[PDB]
Amino acid sequence: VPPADQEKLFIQKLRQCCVLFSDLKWKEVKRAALSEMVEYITHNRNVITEPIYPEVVHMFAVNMFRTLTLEAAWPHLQLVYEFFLRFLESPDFQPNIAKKYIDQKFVLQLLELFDSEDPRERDFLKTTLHRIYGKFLGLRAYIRKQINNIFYRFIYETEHHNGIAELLEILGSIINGFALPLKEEHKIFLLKVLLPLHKVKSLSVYHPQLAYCVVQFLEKDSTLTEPVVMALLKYWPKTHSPKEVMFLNELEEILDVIEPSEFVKIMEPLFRQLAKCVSSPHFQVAERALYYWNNEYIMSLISDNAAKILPIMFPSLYR
Amino acid sequence: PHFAMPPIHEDHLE
Repeated sequence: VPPADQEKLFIQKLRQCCVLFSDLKWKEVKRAALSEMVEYITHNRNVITEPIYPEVVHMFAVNMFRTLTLEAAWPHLQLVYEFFLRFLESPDFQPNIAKKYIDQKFVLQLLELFDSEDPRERDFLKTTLHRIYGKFLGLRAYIRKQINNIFYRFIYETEHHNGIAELLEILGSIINGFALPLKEEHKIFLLKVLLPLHKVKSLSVYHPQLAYCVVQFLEKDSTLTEPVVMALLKYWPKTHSPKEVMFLNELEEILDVIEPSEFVKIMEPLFRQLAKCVSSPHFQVAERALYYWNNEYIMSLISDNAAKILPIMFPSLYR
Repeated sequence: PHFAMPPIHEDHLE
């Protein structure tokens, strides 16, 4: 008995995975069907046809778009994340056909899953949205607007979102790909959203990703250097806290990118703060600040402006 | 850069 062609089996397998769950029997059937379909689209060409696009997006929405540490049926959900990634990354993938089903409502529901407590799920969501942003040109502006709103609600309202760091990782690759002169909206996003993110109590959870976005902005356009540095000194822990190691880490990564033209404009308030870190009661804060002297580029920057920096770093040596 | 993801070039229209 001929068991129908390959495209029909693909559609039926996708619809089997829409029946949400002999409990161990049917869960194993869907797990085998997902792994079977993963291998199908990975090692075959011309298998993602037009009727496949709605079946795949529907199966993903039925399994993933739900009401929300680790997941219960995660080995089942991981296969759906993996199949959908191979779906987006396949050479047969045509965004002109998929945009009828991967739209603003799909993206909006995908972003709400970033609040998941499962780090493995947030990592699959991070990569999924990264592929969607890169391949759907008509959704790029909408995706950044929603990320901007998520960050805004995280700063000035109920300040908790379990995926702030994952969203910053996506933005980092977006900022790294910005074009010739920056759009004015990008500079507004840096000075009014990315910089206020340094005040939140849980900064250490996402500080390495936030610091990468800040140095990528200054690496694109060096004009933002003064308002960026002055904001860091504003949000700097005025109390003697071990959190200053993060700021000292971010400040040196800026100095490895800073231009001599902009460095003169903020050097005095910078090293005045840096001098107080050397005098900190916390050994780790002073240890990190003293490590600046090993940076040959900072040394050259201080040498070309030795008349005003050295009196600050050594107040007893001068006069 | 450790956690850096592949960059996405701003070569589209908005």
